[PDB]
Amino acid sequence: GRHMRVLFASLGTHGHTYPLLPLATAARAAGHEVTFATGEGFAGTLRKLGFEPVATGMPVFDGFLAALRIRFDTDSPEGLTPEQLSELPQIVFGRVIPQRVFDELQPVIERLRPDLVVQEISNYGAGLAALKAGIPTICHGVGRDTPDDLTRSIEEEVRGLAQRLGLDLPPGRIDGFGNPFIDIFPPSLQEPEFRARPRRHELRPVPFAEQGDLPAWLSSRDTARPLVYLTLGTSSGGTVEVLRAAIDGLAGLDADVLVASGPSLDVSGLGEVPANVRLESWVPQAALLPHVDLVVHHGGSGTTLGALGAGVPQLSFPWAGDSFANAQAVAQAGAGDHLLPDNISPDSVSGAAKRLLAEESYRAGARAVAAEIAAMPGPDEVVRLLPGFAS
Ligand SMILES: Cc1cn([C@H]2C[C@H](O)[C@@H](COP(=O)(O)OP(=O)(O)O)O2)c(=O)[nH]c1=O
Ligand SMILES: [Cl-]
Ligand SMILES: [Cl-]
Ligand SMILES: [Cl-]
Ligand SMILES: [Cl-]
Ligand SMILES: [Cl-]
Repeated sequence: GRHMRVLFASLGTHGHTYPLLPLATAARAAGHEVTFATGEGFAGTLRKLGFEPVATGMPVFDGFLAALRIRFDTDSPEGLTPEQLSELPQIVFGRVIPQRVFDELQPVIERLRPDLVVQEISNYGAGLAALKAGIPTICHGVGRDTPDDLTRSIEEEVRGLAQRLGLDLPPGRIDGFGNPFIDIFPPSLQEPEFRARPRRHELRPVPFAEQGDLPAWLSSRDTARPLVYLTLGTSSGGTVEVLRAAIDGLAGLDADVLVASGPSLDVSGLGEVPANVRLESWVPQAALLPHVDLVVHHGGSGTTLGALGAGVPQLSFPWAGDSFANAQAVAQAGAGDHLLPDNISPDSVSGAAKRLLAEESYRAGARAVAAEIAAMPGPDEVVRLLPGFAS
């Protein structure tokens, strides 16, 4: 089991791709040849890590357009109730993307002959492609198990797809296609049923280490003041309305506020902001978090786990994806708090943030999880299992 060809495959967003990079880096360091399938935009990052990049997936727009046609036989959302529209994500993620990824990986697997596939949990198409070609596979988590309505709906679409592809799946949860599962969620905060799953292996949720520079103003800021970091992710985890509300609620505090708006959020008409607020487009989050006193965010898994890993209290605005499951876990740990979508006002943000900074129990809760995260097996230890997985 030396010099294996290992194919990693994730959905093409930062949140779905970054969590797999540490295991992939450890794999290469162990002497394996890493091919990494995800969005085309990650090619540069992947090459820098010494991986061979493969481009999979499609633009967000094309995904929802296909879902719209499939479900409602129309090209336009207009005239559709928000309830009807809420029927689309399960089709986008359980049917349309997996079909595309399954098809794209056919040629790749054929020519590469990988010894092992590492499939990111939400990238169902890659698991089907590996099943089809009979390649040993393991499933790599990105966050907490989420036994919620949306995931069950997505999984129903996946089973439907597998059946159409002539691939037999058991009834019931997809469960990583029954493969060994690499779980990066702090065990105490993981769903109890998932935590007891056979063939589950812990892996420390290492944040993505990028050699980028931190903003210069940080080096001369008055560190007697708290530093607050506000972000809404990279995948439409929030609206400009939410952002402005958060900025105005946080700007009041006696604190410095670093805002990272992300690539897919245009705030071009955001308005002027107080002097203690510094707007960045993108930052090396991993490198930043250890210097921060409060993380305010939409509740994405990467940022949730980064704040927990750094022992920093967090305030989230859970809205989409697994954000409610994260809020729940953070609440459980006493490591932060959240505001529901109806209760996001400068006043509500201000009060919550003041509380999270003043009450020492939140930092305590967060630091407890940081300790649990540090004791989890590191990529170099976990990577030693790959040969076994490929047998
Ligand atoms: C917006 C932003 C994100 N990121 C990174 C941090 C996370 O690993 C990832 C965001 O993932 P995550 O926090 O899971 O949110 P979502 O998936 O809902 O977008 O992007 C930055 O490094 N800098 C930034 O400015
Ligand atoms: Cl290739
Ligand atoms: Cl060979
Ligand atoms: Cl096993
Ligand atoms: Cl560095
Ligand atoms: Cl998803």
